Amino acid sequence: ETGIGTLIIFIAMVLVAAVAATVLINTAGSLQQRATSTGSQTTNQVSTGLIVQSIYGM
Amino acid sequence: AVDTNGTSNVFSVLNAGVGYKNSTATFKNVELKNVTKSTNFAIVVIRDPSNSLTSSHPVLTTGSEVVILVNTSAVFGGMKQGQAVTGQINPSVGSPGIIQFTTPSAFTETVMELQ
Amino acid sequence: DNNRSNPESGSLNWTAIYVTLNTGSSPVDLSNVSLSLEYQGQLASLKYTPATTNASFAVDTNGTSNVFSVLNAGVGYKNSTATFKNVELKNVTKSTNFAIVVIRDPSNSLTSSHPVLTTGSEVVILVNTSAVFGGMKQGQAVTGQINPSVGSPGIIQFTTPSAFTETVMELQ
Amino acid sequence: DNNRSNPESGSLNWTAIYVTLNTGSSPVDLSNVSLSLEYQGQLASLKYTPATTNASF
Ligand SMILES: *[C@@H]1O[C@H](CO)[C@H](O)[C@H](O[C@@H]2O[C@H](CO)[C@@H](O[C@@H]3O[C@H](CS(=O)(=O)O)[C@H](O)[C@H](O[C@H]4O[C@H](CO[C@H]5O[C@H](CO)[C@@H](O)[C@H](O)[C@@H]5O)[C@@H](O)[C@H](O)[C@@H]4O)[C@H]3O[C@H]3O[C@H]([C@@H](O)CO)[C@H](O)[C@H](O)[C@H]3O)[C@H](O)[C@H]2O)[C@H]1O
Ligand SMILES: *[C@@H]1O[C@H](CO)[C@H](O)[C@H](O[C@@H]2O[C@H](CO)[C@@H](O[C@@H]3O[C@H](CS(=O)(=O)O)[C@H](O)[C@H](O[C@H]4O[C@H](CO[C@H]5O[C@H](CO)[C@@H](O)[C@H](O)[C@@H]5O)[C@@H](O)[C@H](O)[C@@H]4O)[C@H]3O[C@H]3O[C@H]([C@@H](O)CO)[C@H](O)[C@H](O)[C@H]3O)[C@H](O)[C@H]2O)[C@H]1O
Ligand SMILES: *[C@@H]1O[C@H](CO)[C@H](O)[C@H](O[C@@H]2O[C@H](CO)[C@@H](O[C@@H]3O[C@H](CS(=O)(=O)O)[C@H](O)[C@H](O[C@H]4O[C@H](CO)[C@@H](O)[C@H](O)[C@@H]4O)[C@H]3O[C@H]3O[C@H]([C@@H](O)CO)[C@H](O)[C@H](O)[C@H]3O)[C@H](O)[C@H]2O)[C@H]1O
Ligand SMILES: *[C@@H]1O[C@H](CO)[C@H](O)[C@H](O[C@@H]2O[C@H](CO)[C@@H](O[C@@H]3O[C@H](CS(=O)(=O)O)[C@H](O)[C@H](O[C@H]4O[C@H](CO)[C@@H](O)[C@H](O)[C@@H]4O)[C@H]3O[C@H]3O[C@H]([C@@H](O)CO)[C@H](O)[C@H](O)[C@H]3O)[C@H](O)[C@H]2O)[C@H]1O
Ligand SMILES: *[C@@H]1O[C@H](CO)[C@H](O)[C@H](O[C@@H]2O[C@H](CO)[C@@H](O[C@@H]3O[C@H](CS(=O)(=O)O)[C@H](O)[C@H](O[C@H]4O[C@H](CO)[C@@H](O)[C@H](O)[C@@H]4O)[C@H]3O[C@H]3O[C@H]([C@@H](O)CO)[C@H](O)[C@H](O)[C@H]3O)[C@H](O)[C@H]2O)[C@H]1O
Ligand SMILES: *[C@@H]1O[C@H](CO)[C@H](O)[C@H](O[C@@H]2O[C@H](CO)[C@@H](O[C@@H]3O[C@H](CS(=O)(=O)O)[C@H](O)[C@H](O[C@H]4O[C@H](CO)[C@@H](O)[C@H](O)[C@@H]4O)[C@H]3O[C@H]3O[C@H]([C@@H](O)CO)[C@H](O)[C@H](O)[C@H]3O)[C@H](O)[C@H]2O)[C@H]1O
Ligand SMILES: *[C@@H]1O[C@H](CO)[C@H](O)[C@H](O[C@@H]2O[C@H](CO)[C@@H](O[C@@H]3O[C@H](CS(=O)(=O)O)[C@H](O)[C@H](O[C@H]4O[C@H](CO)[C@@H](O)[C@H](O)[C@@H]4O)[C@H]3O)[C@H](O)[C@H]2O)[C@H]1O
Ligand SMILES: *[C@@H]1O[C@H](CO)[C@H](O)[C@H](O[C@@H]2O[C@H](CO)[C@@H](O[C@@H]3O[C@H](CS(=O)(=O)O)[C@H](O)[C@H](O[C@H]4O[C@H](CO)[C@@H](O)[C@H](O)[C@@H]4O)[C@H]3O)[C@H](O)[C@H]2O)[C@H]1O
Ligand SMILES: *[C@@H]1O[C@H](CO)[C@H](O)[C@H](O)[C@H]1O
Ligand SMILES: *[C@@H]1O[C@H](CO)[C@H](O)[C@H](O)[C@H]1O
Repeated sequence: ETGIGTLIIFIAMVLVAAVAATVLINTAGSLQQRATSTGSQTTNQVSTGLIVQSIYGM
Repeated sequence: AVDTNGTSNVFSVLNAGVGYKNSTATFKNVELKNVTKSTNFAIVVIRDPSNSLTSSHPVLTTGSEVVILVNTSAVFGGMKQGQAVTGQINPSVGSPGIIQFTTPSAFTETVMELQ
Repeated sequence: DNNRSNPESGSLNWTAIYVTLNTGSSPVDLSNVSLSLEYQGQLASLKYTPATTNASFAVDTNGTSNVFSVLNAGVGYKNSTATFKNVELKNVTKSTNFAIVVIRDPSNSLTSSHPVLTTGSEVVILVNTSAVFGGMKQGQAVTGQINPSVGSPGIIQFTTPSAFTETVMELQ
Repeated sequence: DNNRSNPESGSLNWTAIYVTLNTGSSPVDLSNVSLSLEYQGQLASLKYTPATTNASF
């Protein structure tokens, strides 16, 4: 009967959907750390600087 | 270690008692430093509304928060300036937590935020 | 500042933080809120404990001439023979906990047992600085966060003035 | 909630559940219907009793 064949494919459908879910989570986690670090590094880059007061010679 | 009532210093839990040196001991006189080595990490509880976290069964539930302490001087022999650190916290079931940071160019203060 | 006669050689003994909710936010229970602070190689984690009596809680919705006068406010009784509340707010606020002082409460959602922050409400968090750090000094960096159970945290970041010239100072 | 004056320190005293049939379904008698609930280590089994008078209807 059709009942047996339906159950077999059902298991396969669940496993496939889990794979595509894993890709999206892993990619978002990788891009999270890069975007956070870039923002913090740029903030330090703009604000920091050195200034010359006076120059003397002998 | 349990520290849910609040603390003035987090890094003070290193002196906290975990066990007894002898059977004649009145109080827990084995410190947390002595059991934390190069292969293991320590768990410090911050919040547990469900009371699900114990030493025998450290089960993390909804609304709970923990601190993981790593003896860096034992594992790597001290982390240095301007070095990249990458890692993961892998559970048995679920998606992992991501650790990625670069250590500051110059250590100017005692306690620093990394990530 | 802890010195009134000469504030120049003084240190900070009390700190007050004004906290509100964000626009279009769900209610937040302050009992599940943890406060982090970093000062001179010391990372603190402070927590409020709800109680019916002897709780670090004060109501000041009708207005006040001094905010720092709620330290003398009664929270509990010494014994059974007390006619009025004679246990002060100073005696309960220590090095592990913070106090909650209500400024605005339109819907009456804030209690000592259940401190629930709603839309339009405002609270002041008092920290005993002389207990936690032992007094904050001149030209020092303070960094911390107010972490709820659900939601986005509030950021604390300021540097203490180079010289304390007055008794009450604005930091952030 | 059971407290009107201060709902913060209150608890739920009554619960209402809206129930309909599915599309293209045969009639269901509610007298033969059993309701299960699980809360804090307590498994309940509730049942309606039909009556002419003194019935919860
Ligand atoms: C806030 O900030 C201020 C300013 O920065 C202070 O730091 C203050 O701390 C308090 O300081 C005072 C004064 O130092 C302390 O009170 C003192 O307690 C001592 C007890 S102890 O010895 O066990 O430590 C002494 O009893 C002090 O008395 C001393 O001073 C007397 C006066 O000395 C003056 O003499 C001549 C003028 O006549 C002058 O040339 C000098 O330069 C000097 O000023 C002296 O007779 C005693 O023999 C002894 O040495 C005591 O100070 C007392 O006097 C001061 C003030 O007059 C001094 O100018 C002040 O009123 C005090 O209230 C008073 O008790 C106190 O312990 C600290 O808390 C911060 O809170
Ligand atoms: C819904 O939620 C709310 C809020 O969370 C409550 O929990 C409520 O439960 C009800 O609580 C009230 C108050 O606790 C209960 O009524 C009380 O019944 C008692 C009988 S018993 O002793 O056998 O248990 C007493 O008769 C209570 O009277 C007490 O309080 C009087 C006032 O105390 C105040 O005094 C000063 C101001 O003057 C202030 O500084 C204090 O902080 C304090 O508020 C006092 O004179 C009495 O000696 C006695 O100690 C009685 O409470 C009565 O008063 C309250 C309210 O004014 C207090 O602020 C209220 O109107 C009550 O209606 C009233 O009866 C009740 O049993 C609970 O059901 C939840 O339903
Ligand atoms: C410029 O920016 C950099 C980031 O791009 C970085 O922040 C620089 O700061 C420097 O950071 C490094 C850490 O990587 C540190 O240098 C190390 O210093 C200690 C000695 S200590 O006294 O400071 O504690 C360490 O022992 C290493 O010194 C060795 O090498 C030098 C030669 O350069 C020699 O004089 C010493 O005797 C000693 O042998 C040094 O680490 C470097 O060497 C290692 C290994 O070879 C060690 O075996 C690695 O190659 C590493 O990449 C090197 O950094 C300092 O704290 C700081 O200068 C910033 O200047
Ligand atoms: C941090 O540093 C501070 C340095 O600025 C300070 O040292 C803090 O400690 C606090 O010290 C003050 C005294 O300076 C104390 O405040 C007084 O407390 C009593 C409580 S009691 O049990 O001893 O009675 C009382 O609440 C006083 O208030 C009176 O005065 C006000 C205003 O005039 C009025 O509502 C009432 O009359 C009331 O009785 C309070 O003292 C204040 O008032 C005086 C004078 O006006 C009195 O004539 C001074 O102006 C003083 O500065 C005021 O504080 C605190 O108990 C203590 O915490 C430290 O934490
Ligand atoms: C937090 O900690 C605090 C210490 O850091 C403190 O303990 C706070 O509690 C407060 O304690 C004071 C006592 O120190 C209480 O005030 C007193 O109240 C009693 C009421 S009774 O029912 O117990 O009798 C009484 O009214 C006291 O008055 C005395 O003094 C006056 C004047 O000299 C006299 O007319 C009376 O007959 C009586 O003897 C009162 O204490 C005050 O007076 C003393 C001394 O002068 C006594 O010799 C102190 O100056 C004190 O500061 C005054 O308050 C408070 O009720 C309580 O809040 C705690 O919260
Ligand atoms: C679960 O928790 C609840 C907390 O919110 C609550 O405690 C529940 O208990 C219930 O308590 C309410 C009172 O708050 C009772 O309701 C009243 O019951 C009487 C029955 S009688 O036999 O005593 O007469 C009556 O039905 C009242 O209805 C009147 O008011 C409505 C609307 O104004 C109107 O149709 C009629 O005039 C009618 O007589 C009813 O009280 C309600 O109305 C009042 C006021 O408006 C009256 O002026 C309040 O608004 C109140 O909140 C209303 O409930 C229940 O008997 C009891 O189960 C607990 O189960
Ligand atoms: C809030 O904080 C305050 C201050 O920190 C208290 O800790 C308070 O707890 C209360 O403490 C008092 C004192 O320890 C308790 O009162 C005792 O108990 C009885 C009353 S009852 O419990 O039986 O109803 C009595 O009043 C006792 O008094 C006796 O001792 C005194 C000596 O001080 C003496 O005068 C007499 O012999 C008298 O009989 C008292 O010890 C109270 O139960 C606590 O609630 C906290 O709520
Ligand atoms: C903020 O932080 C500071 C630290 O920087 C404090 O922790 C402060 O809390 C206060 O602590 C002091 C203790 O130092 C408390 O003062 C005590 O009050 C009791 C009253 S009761 O609690 O017993 O009811 C008492 O009056 C104490 O006095 C005793 O000790 C002195 C010695 O100093 C002695 O002379 C007396 O005879 C008596 O034995 C007193 O020390 C204060 O209540 C707290 O607010 C925090 O707010
Ligand atoms: C503020 O005022 C109201 C009346 O408006 C009431 O008396 C409260 O007790 C007070 O806090
Ligand atoms: C309560 O305590 C006070 C002192 O705080 C005093 O001994 C009273 O007699 C008691 O009732």
